[PDB]
Amino acid sequence: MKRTYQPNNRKRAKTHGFRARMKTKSGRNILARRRAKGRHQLTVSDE
Amino acid sequence: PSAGSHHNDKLHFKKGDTVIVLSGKHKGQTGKVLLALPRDQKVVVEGVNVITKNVKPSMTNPQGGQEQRELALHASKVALVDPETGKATRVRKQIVDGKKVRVAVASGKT
Amino acid sequence: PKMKTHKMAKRRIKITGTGKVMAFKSGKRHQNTGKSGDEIRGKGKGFVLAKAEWARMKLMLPRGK
Amino acid sequence: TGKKNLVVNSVIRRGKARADGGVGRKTTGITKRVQRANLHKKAIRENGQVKTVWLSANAIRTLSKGPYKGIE
RNA sequence: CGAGCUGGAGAUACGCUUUGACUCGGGGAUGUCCGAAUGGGGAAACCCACCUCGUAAGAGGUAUCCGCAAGGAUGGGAACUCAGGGAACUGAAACAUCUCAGUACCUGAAGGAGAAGAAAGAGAAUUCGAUUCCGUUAGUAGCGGCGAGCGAACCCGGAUCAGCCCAAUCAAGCCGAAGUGGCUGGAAAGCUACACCUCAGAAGGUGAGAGUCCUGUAGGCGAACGAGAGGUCGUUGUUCGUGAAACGAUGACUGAAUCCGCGCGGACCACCGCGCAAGGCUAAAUACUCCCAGUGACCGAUAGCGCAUAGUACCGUGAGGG
RNA sequence: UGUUAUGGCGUGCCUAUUGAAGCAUGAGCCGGCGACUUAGACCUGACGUGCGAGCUUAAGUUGAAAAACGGAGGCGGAGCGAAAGCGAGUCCGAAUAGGGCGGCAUUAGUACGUCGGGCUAGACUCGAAACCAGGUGAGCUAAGCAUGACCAGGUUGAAA
RNA sequence: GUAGGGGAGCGUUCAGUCCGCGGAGAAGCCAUACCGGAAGGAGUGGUGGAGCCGACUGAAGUGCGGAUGCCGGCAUGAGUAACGAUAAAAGAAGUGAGAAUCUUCUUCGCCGUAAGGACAAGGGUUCCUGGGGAAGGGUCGUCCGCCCAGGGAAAGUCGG
RNA sequence: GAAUUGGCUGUAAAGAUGCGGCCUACCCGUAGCAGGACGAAAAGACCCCGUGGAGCUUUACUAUAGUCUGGCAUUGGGAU
Ligand SMILES: [Mg+2]
Ligand SMILES: [Mg+2]
Ligand SMILES: [Mg+2]
Ligand SMILES: [Mg+2]
Ligand SMILES: [Mg+2]
Ligand SMILES: [Mg+2]
Ligand SMILES: [Mg+2]
Ligand SMILES: [Mg+2]
Ligand SMILES: [Mg+2]
Ligand SMILES: [Mg+2]
Ligand SMILES: [Mg+2]
Ligand SMILES: [Mg+2]
Ligand SMILES: [Mg+2]
Ligand SMILES: [Mg+2]
Ligand SMILES: [Mg+2]
Ligand SMILES: [Mg+2]
Ligand SMILES: [Mg+2]
Ligand SMILES: [Mg+2]
Ligand SMILES: [Mg+2]
Ligand SMILES: [Mg+2]
Ligand SMILES: [Mg+2]
Ligand SMILES: [Mg+2]
Ligand SMILES: [Mg+2]
Ligand SMILES: [Mg+2]
Ligand SMILES: [Mg+2]
Ligand SMILES: [Mg+2]
Ligand SMILES: [Mg+2]
Ligand SMILES: [Mg+2]
Ligand SMILES: [Mg+2]
Ligand SMILES: [Mg+2]
Ligand SMILES: [Mg+2]
Ligand SMILES: [Mg+2]
Ligand SMILES: [Mg+2]
Ligand SMILES: [Mg+2]
Ligand SMILES: [Mg+2]
Ligand SMILES: [Mg+2]
Ligand SMILES: [Mg+2]
Ligand SMILES: [Mg+2]
Ligand SMILES: [Mg+2]
Ligand SMILES: [Mg+2]
Ligand SMILES: [Mg+2]
Ligand SMILES: [Mg+2]
Ligand SMILES: [Mg+2]
Ligand SMILES: [Mg+2]
Ligand SMILES: [Mg+2]
Ligand SMILES: [Mg+2]
Ligand SMILES: [Mg+2]
Repeated sequence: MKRTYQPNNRKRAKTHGFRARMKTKSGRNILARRRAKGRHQLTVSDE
Repeated sequence: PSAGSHHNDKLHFKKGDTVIVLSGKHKGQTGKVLLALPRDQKVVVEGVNVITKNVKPSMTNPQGGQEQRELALHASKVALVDPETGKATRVRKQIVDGKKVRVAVASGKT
Repeated sequence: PKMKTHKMAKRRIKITGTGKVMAFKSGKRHQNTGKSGDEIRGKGKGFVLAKAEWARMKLMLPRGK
Repeated sequence: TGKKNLVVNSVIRRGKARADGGVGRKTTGITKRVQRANLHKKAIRENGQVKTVWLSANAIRTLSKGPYKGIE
C-alpha cells in the first residue's frame, strides 16, 4: 500500500530548508541549536 | 604521542657527526651520521645493519631478493665522541669567531 | 538546612526547667453552660502531657521557646 | 502603547466571597485570583511636522494644558 | 633556531635548503560562493541585472533605520546579568486560597561582567552615613485554609571603597653541574666495586628501575615587531495571603504646597526624631566558564565526555535521537 | 585423589505468604555493569578526645612542599508567667490550696571526630497512566483553494 | 530461629608510612589431596612478560543469583521451518581450478491495453568497456543492479 | 530453573513425572496425533482495590473567554 514518505525535492527544500528555517525565530533557533550539536547536517539543503 | 615530544624535537647531534653507540647490542661501535630525524629521534649509523627482504615485486626484479642495509636507531643510544678521550662524551656550548656556537667536552672541541 | 520551629506549637506548648513539656487543658470555648463550674475552672488551666507525646513536641520547637 | 511612557502592563485580579460581616465576619475567603490587563485610548496631533500617533488620557489632559515637548 | 625539510599519510616520483630552508614568534597581501547578506530574485551556497572607471581583462558601487555630515546600528556568543511574559506536575497524604515558584520555558537588551549606587534611607543611640558580596543575627521577629509550610531586617564582624555634574611585567628562545669498570640479561638504568655535581634528587624518553646518557629542572640571559507628589477604585512588592495595612509601585479618574515649606517614621492625632522626591553617569569587591595552565586518597576502554574522538554510522518527513 | 556398582536416605532457588517441590512470581547460560548515599556548619543519643565553670570560633587576613591569626557571633551560666514584670523564686488567687522550679541527700559543660537515628533535599534502586511549557509535523490521512489530466465498448431512448 | 537490635571480624580499590619482592620474571590467568571458627589464606607447579605482596592507618563508586533488571558473548529449539506466486523446462557446445545456475546454438514454455514501448516524480553512475569474487545474491556462481579502474551525457529551435 | 521428565490410587495450598504405596517399563530415533506438561504469547482488558489517571456530562463547587449593565474618561455648544 501507499506509504508515508513520498519524496519531493521541492517539498523537502521548501519545508525543512535553510531559507525556510531562517524565515522564523524558531527555525533560526533550530539552526543555532544544531550548529551547537556539531551536526554535519545543519539542514536538508546540506544533503 | 611522538618520540620527539620528550626530547623537544631536538637532536643532540648533527648529521655527518661521528657517533659512539652508548646502549644495546652495538655498544661502542662508531660511525658517521648518515641520516638523522629530529621529530622521530631516529638516526642512522653505518654499524647497526640488518638483512631486509624485498618480497614479490617485479621491481626490483621479478624474483624476491634479499638485502643488507642499516636500520636507524633511537637518538638516546648515540653520542658525540671526543678525539682525546675517544669515548662517550657530553657537550658544552661555547663560542668562536665571528658568531659561531661550538661544542666542547671537558676538553674542547668537536 | 537549619531545622525550623513548628509555629503551631509556639502558643500551645511549654518547655520546662527539667526538660518536660506542658500544655493547657481543653474544652473551654462553647462547652460552657455545661458546665460544671469546677470543670470550667479545671479547664482554663495548664498541665503536663502524659509522656508518649513528649518527643514530638520537643522536635516541634528546637529552641525551647 | 502610550504617548509619554509605555503603558499596557498589569496586574492580576482577585475576588472574595463571604464578603464582610461584623467588621470581622469569620474572615474573608477568596475564590478568584486570575490575571487581567489595563489600557487607555487614541487621537491625532503633531511634532517636528506631521504625525498622528496614540495618546494616553493623562496625555490628552497634560497636552491640552501645554506641550510637554510635542504639539497639538 | 641552525640542519634538515617536502601536513595527519606511514606511499612512489619531483625536488627545496647554510645567500639560512622547515618549525616557532610578529605584523601585513591575497582571501572564490553562501550565511546579518546588503543590487534584484531565490528552494542557503544559485539565477538575472543597472551604474562609474577600464583598452578589454578587470575593479568598485547599487539594503534598511538614526543623523546635515562624519559615523553608528542589524548578526553571532555555553554559562553568568538585567528586563517584558510566565507554567504544571508536586506538597498540602483528597482540593480551590496556599505550595511548588517568580523556578522551567519563551522573548528582549548588553557586557566582559552585569546589576546597583551618592539617602524625601535605615533606624531609636537625638546612633549610622552610596551600592553589591561573604559571615552573623536566625529558623529569631513576623507570614499562614495560623494547616502544609514560608521566612526577614537592624546591630556586630569582614571583602572593596568614590563619589561628580545639571534645570531658574608577560608573548618566541638561548645558557645551563656531575661516572666509569666488572657481573646477570636479548637488552642496563638493575647488581657490584670505588667515583663525582647539587641554588639542579620535579618530570618524561632511553631494549628492566638512570641525580651525573638525552630532554630538562635550580639559576641566569632574552628581542626589532607584540602585549599590559497626594488621593480614590483595581492590584502588587518585601516576613506582607485585607489583616487595624502603613510604605513603595502603576492602569483608570483626579490633581497641592516651594523654606514659618515639603516627604517619612506600620491605621489615625499631637509631640519628639530622620530626611531635601519628581534630573543623569560612575571604577572597585560579586557571577559565570566556551577557551588556557596547574593540580587530584577522580576514571583507565560496559569506566571516564555521547566519542581514546563522531554528533559520524545509523534511526526519523522533521523537531530530534544516536 | 578420580571414577564407578549397589544399598539407605532425600519435595530446585528466590519472592510472596496463614501455608511453596507446588500445576503460584522471576529466571536460557556465563561474564561484566547493577541498589541505603551525599549535603547542612541543622536536630537528638552512644563512643572517644581536648580543654573545663567555662568551651568554641565563622566569614576573612596572612602564610602556604605547612599552618597561624581572626571573639563577630554561638553553647553553658535561672527559673516562672499569656505578658508586664517578678526573681530562687514564680503563676493562678484577696490570701489558701496547687503547677512549674531552685535547694535538692548529689550531680558540667563545650568544641571537635566516628557511629546510631531524625529533618530538609531526587534521599535504597528501577517502573507508570498522566500534567505543563516551547517547538516539529497536512511528502500518510481529513478537507479547502488555483490549475491540468482521465472514463473501451455496448444498452435505454426524456423534453423540445 | 523470620522481621529487628546488638557484637567480633573476612575481602576489594585508592591513600599515607613502614617492610620488601621482581627479567634467574611482577600483577592477572590455570591445577591442586595443605591452613584457619567462617568470610577466607598460603605451599608447589603451568601460564604470562612489567610491575607488585605483607603490616599499621585513612577515605570509598567496596562484595550479587535473582529485579519479565542493563551491555555482551554463546547455547536450545535443529541440521528442524523455510529458500518469496505452479509461466517449465531439455540437449548440445563453450569456458573455467571448480558449472543444474555464466556464454553460444537449437528447441520448448509464459506475457502480449502487457509481463511490450515512451515520458514525469523519484533515485544517483546503478549506463558502456575491461577486469574482480571476500562479503551482498535466500543454492551455486567463472555471473550480477556487487567490488576496482577508465570511458560515456554535447541544443539559438525540445523542458526550465 | 535445571532435568536421569511413566501408569494407577493416595497425600500434599484443595488438579503430582518429581511425595507415599502398588504396577509398568531394554538403549536411541523417523514419520505422524494433539490428552497432559494448570503448554506459548500479552505483569487479565471482567472484578475489586488506589483518598491513581483521563474523556464526557449536568439545575455538583469554584473561576473564567464572551456578554448584558450603572458610573468615570475620550466628551463639546445650544434651546425647552
Ligand atoms: Mg628546528
Ligand atoms: Mg543577495
Ligand atoms: Mg510579573
Ligand atoms: Mg493537580
Ligand atoms: Mg495534594
Ligand atoms: Mg543579542
Ligand atoms: Mg490599594
Ligand atoms: Mg501581595
Ligand atoms: Mg503610597
Ligand atoms: Mg580490557
Ligand atoms: Mg494466598
Ligand atoms: Mg510471615
Ligand atoms: Mg513445575
Ligand atoms: Mg514454579
Ligand atoms: Mg502474583
Ligand atoms: Mg517463563
Ligand atoms: Mg562525652
Ligand atoms: Mg557530635
Ligand atoms: Mg534513608
Ligand atoms: Mg542462635
Ligand atoms: Mg599501600
Ligand atoms: Mg594494582
Ligand atoms: Mg543474571
Ligand atoms: Mg518472556
Ligand atoms: Mg541479551
Ligand atoms: Mg535431515
Ligand atoms: Mg521438530
Ligand atoms: Mg520435517
Ligand atoms: Mg520443506
Ligand atoms: Mg524463487
Ligand atoms: Mg517447481
Ligand atoms: Mg579447457
Ligand atoms: Mg533457473
Ligand atoms: Mg555452437
Ligand atoms: Mg512495461
Ligand atoms: Mg542527472
Ligand atoms: Mg552464495
Ligand atoms: Mg577466471
Ligand atoms: Mg552492467
Ligand atoms: Mg542545428
Ligand atoms: Mg528415563
Ligand atoms: Mg484429600
Ligand atoms: Mg509417583
Ligand atoms: Mg525424588
Ligand atoms: Mg499440528
Ligand atoms: Mg495484573
Ligand atoms: Mg467580563
